[PDB]
Amino acid sequence: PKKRASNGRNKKGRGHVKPVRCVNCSKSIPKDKAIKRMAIRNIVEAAAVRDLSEASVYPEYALPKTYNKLHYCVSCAIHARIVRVRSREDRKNRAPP
Amino acid sequence: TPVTLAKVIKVLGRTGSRGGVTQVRVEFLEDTSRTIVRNVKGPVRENDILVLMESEREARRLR
Amino acid sequence: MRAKWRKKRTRRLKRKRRKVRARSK
Amino acid sequence: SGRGAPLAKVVFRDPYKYRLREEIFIANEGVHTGQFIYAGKKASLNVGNVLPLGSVPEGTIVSNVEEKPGDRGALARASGNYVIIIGHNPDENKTRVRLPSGAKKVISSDARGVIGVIAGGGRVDKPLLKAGRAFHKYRLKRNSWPKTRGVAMNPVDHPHGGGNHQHIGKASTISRGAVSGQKAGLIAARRTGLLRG
Amino acid sequence: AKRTKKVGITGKYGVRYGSSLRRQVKKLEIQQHARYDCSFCGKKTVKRGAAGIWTCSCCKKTVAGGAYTVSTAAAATVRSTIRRLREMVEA
Amino acid sequence: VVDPFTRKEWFDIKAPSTFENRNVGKTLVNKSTGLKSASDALKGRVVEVCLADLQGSEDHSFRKIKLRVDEVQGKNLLTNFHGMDFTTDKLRSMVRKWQTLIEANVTVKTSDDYVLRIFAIAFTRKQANQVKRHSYAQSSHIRAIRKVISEILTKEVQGSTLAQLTSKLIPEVINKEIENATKDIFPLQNIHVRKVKLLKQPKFDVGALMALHG
Amino acid sequence: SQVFGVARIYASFNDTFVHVTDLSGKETIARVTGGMKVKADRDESSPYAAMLAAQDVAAKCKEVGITAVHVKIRATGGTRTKTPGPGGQAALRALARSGLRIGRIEDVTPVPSDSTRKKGGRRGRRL
RNA sequence: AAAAAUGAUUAA
RNA sequence: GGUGAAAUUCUUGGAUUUAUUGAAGACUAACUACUGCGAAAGCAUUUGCCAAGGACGUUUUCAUUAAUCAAGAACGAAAGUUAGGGGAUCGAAGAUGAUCAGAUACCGUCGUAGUCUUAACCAUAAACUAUGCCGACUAGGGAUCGGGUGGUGUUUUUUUAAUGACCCACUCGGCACCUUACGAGAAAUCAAAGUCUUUGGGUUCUGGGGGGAGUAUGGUCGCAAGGCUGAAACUUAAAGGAAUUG
Ligand SMILES: [Mg+2]
Ligand SMILES: [Mg+2]
Ligand SMILES: [Mg+2]
Ligand SMILES: [Mg+2]
Ligand SMILES: [Mg+2]
Ligand SMILES: [Mg+2]
Ligand SMILES: [Mg+2]
Ligand SMILES: [Mg+2]
Ligand SMILES: [Mg+2]
Ligand SMILES: [Mg+2]
Ligand SMILES: [Mg+2]
Repeated sequence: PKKRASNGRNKKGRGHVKPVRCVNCSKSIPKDKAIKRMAIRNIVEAAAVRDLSEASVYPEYALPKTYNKLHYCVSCAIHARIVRVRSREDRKNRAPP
Repeated sequence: TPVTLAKVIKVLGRTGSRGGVTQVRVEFLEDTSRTIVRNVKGPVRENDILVLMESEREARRLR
Repeated sequence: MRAKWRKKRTRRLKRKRRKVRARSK
Repeated sequence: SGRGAPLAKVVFRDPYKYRLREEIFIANEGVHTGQFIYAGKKASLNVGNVLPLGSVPEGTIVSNVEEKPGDRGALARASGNYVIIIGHNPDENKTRVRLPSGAKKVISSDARGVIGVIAGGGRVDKPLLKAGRAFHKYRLKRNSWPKTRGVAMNPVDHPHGGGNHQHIGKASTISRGAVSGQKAGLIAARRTGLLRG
Repeated sequence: AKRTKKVGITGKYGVRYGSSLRRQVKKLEIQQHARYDCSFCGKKTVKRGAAGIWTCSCCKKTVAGGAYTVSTAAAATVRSTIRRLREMVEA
Repeated sequence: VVDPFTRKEWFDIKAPSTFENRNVGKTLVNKSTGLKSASDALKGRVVEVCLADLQGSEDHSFRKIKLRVDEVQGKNLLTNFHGMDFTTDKLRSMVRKWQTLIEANVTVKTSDDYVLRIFAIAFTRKQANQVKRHSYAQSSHIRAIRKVISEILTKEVQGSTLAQLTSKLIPEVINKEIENATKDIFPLQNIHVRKVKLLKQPKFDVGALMALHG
Repeated sequence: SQVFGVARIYASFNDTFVHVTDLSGKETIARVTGGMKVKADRDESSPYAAMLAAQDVAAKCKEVGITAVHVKIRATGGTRTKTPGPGGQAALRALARSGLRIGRIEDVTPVPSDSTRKKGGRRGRRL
């Protein structure tokens, strides 16, 4: 039977989107379907923030960040526990939390 | 041999496949602000001193 | 057997039939 | 006769005596009767004009290029062929070009060329279809046709001659140091066989 | 009426030389015997004298061109390249 | 034994005076010897230096500046402008969802033959009391904005040659002029040039750089 | 009053590079990788190997003259993973351990506007 | 993200 | 370098890693969304030219000119075919190192054809919303795109101007969502899959248990690969859908 009203993706009105590659396996997946996550991480770990603050010429340095859009195929997202297969009724919930 | 001594101030949890390793948060005795997380073999309480051959690694297998 | 492989096997077999009729004609 | 490309017949005034001088150029694509041709260092960059290779930008398409200045044209003469100007070295008064064979060459920047491509291109794209058209092609050129295969001869006539079957019988790759009468086949072949499998 | 289905002008060759060779010859003979616009007088009066020679029956202008067509694609690209380079040198 | 680090000279770098403090840093090449030595092998150098390093103002922490060594005298490497671009983290900070990105570009030369490509970026803005969540533009505002960017950037280059082009590029006054010229079309968040790249250069012009340095 | 250099930590998987150069970058100072000190052939990208490599970096950095560095952290980039390997944080950790002073930390991952179809095939790397 | 094939017939 | 791990490979002929450039080809991230356009296939850098289109507005015009359509036509992803160009990347075939009982698989390193383009072919996809097209009516909301209307509205300019951008109230058209079905359905579910034994708004196409079989043959198209049309003998009690418990 049909599992999802939006089949497995977000495409109602066009027909073709474009393929993006999974970051892990480089599987070709349509962009509307790819599980997409925003990795906004400080360029230095919390275990090193104090040290670099002590070991910086520039007092109160900016402490830069890194930004990355990650595209996962369904298989890699599940294997990496990014999505974590849900129950039937909880499957409809669209809320990020 | 620059063997260092550390005092455990917090026990984090139990790691290893068989759960045989413990993760501890240890400060140093000379400097009480040089805290590192380490992997320990045997049973550990709070306020125990470890002797480390090497004093720079960070223990893995977190969370 | 998978349907597309059945189709591929049939297509090869029809190639062979056409060649054998080509011998006679 | 015997040339694929057409020929342009161009009249210049003699600078030193009152008369006209005929010159037989190889016609470039687009050149027409009644056209003015400009030849010299200060000539414009137009199809049919004759310019030194140092007077054109990189990427210029020229033809009938001199190997040395004053030899009156040696490179890219056959129909549809051209030389590409690819670079200049004003320090040594030299110009790099790509030749029809794909070879890279350095020429004096005073060597001349004709802007454009030799007319008559695409000629070899038409199959001859029959022996008689090759016959008429070569009776205007020289006595090289038809060709008898060496393996169809007797040993007295050719290294490939003889045998109770037609076969070469020894490697057809012949070295550079072979002497006259031995150089029949693939001379100094770096490789043989169909390229890319 | 329709006299031949597909051989066209290559019907003069009958059944010999092979269909693929005859089709290859067909395209080039149609090009070679076609009439072309005269860029000088504006009339459909340009025909090939010999390979590469294209003469207008009126205004008598002769232009050097391709072996089987008045202008080759490579020649058109060459003219565009020369125009671009000349205008760049002038600007 | 070779130990190559014992045959180097520890030269010093000087920025051009269209900045704050001229002190950039140090370089080192090789011992000067026969057979076409490092008298010229040290010429083609490019140094990446932060604009906050060159101006002493922390809010210029992005916009890393190229400086190209052009002539060397004494223990001194004189540098000129060679380019500019934002920091990658700054770029990825501006580029966020639920808004429209406008990226304009021009290629123009200064009064002298400093032909150079000026980029520019801008993002649509959520105005006050906006219940709407995205605030996208209509692809015609986008075209009008990009036209205004191209006009302004070409206006600012081909007059106000490279030296004072840098002097007005530093205080971020161009993007303010974009803010005035485009505020009537569509509100914007972050107007910048985001990059300047030099394409080709004229004859060496020793006097220009001895004018800048000293 | 401190002499500066550039760290240029390229932390891929399978390896980590700590490659200090001058402030310009044509000439280098003590390029050492994680794979020249661990014989595992698989620990070459380990944080321990990266931290050792950074320590050897600082060891040869002294008595050469550099005292502070600007940091350029790099991933494989391009069509590949473009995420920093596990050893990058450790290498920067150890460079800051060894007394070398730190400033201007930035990422230099080659990030393409789409180009050069990624390896692995359409179905990907099937494991 | 090491390897892991197979299991006769009838018998609700 | 590469992997669970390794080895095929390059390496003192300086490999990997820096910096200064240059060349080539392909592509167009982030922005990029339950957003837009297109008959569909599809379409994402800027600018210019060319023609086209929906929606909206209209107190303009014709006046039934329409709906759906056997026959007949145009277009039609990818792969594939012919010839020229191109040929960076990735990569059916192939090679080769692993793993394995065997691996002519998965994994790794290379790599021909292809991938790109021009001129021609081909006409097929889970070409899918697996939901023909036109028309009418039936339910409660919040959004969003395009157009239009209105304001004891705001906003950078004049610190009180068209405008543009936001807010509020509407409205027409569109991609869609949320709740519940009063209704329908075998159910999954569905605002149509409702207005159906209280069965008739118009019209095209298709199916009749599972196989044999989209096979055989005839025809027709294609250079081929193959496409379109398309049986029978015979065989068989189930095959199949949705849901429940384990
Ligand atoms: Mg299912
Ligand atoms: Mg599709
Ligand atoms: Mg012969
Ligand atoms: Mg004989
Ligand atoms: Mg012999
Ligand atoms: Mg798996
Ligand atoms: Mg849009
Ligand atoms: Mg579908
Ligand atoms: Mg269907
Ligand atoms: Mg819509
Ligand atoms: Mg049936």
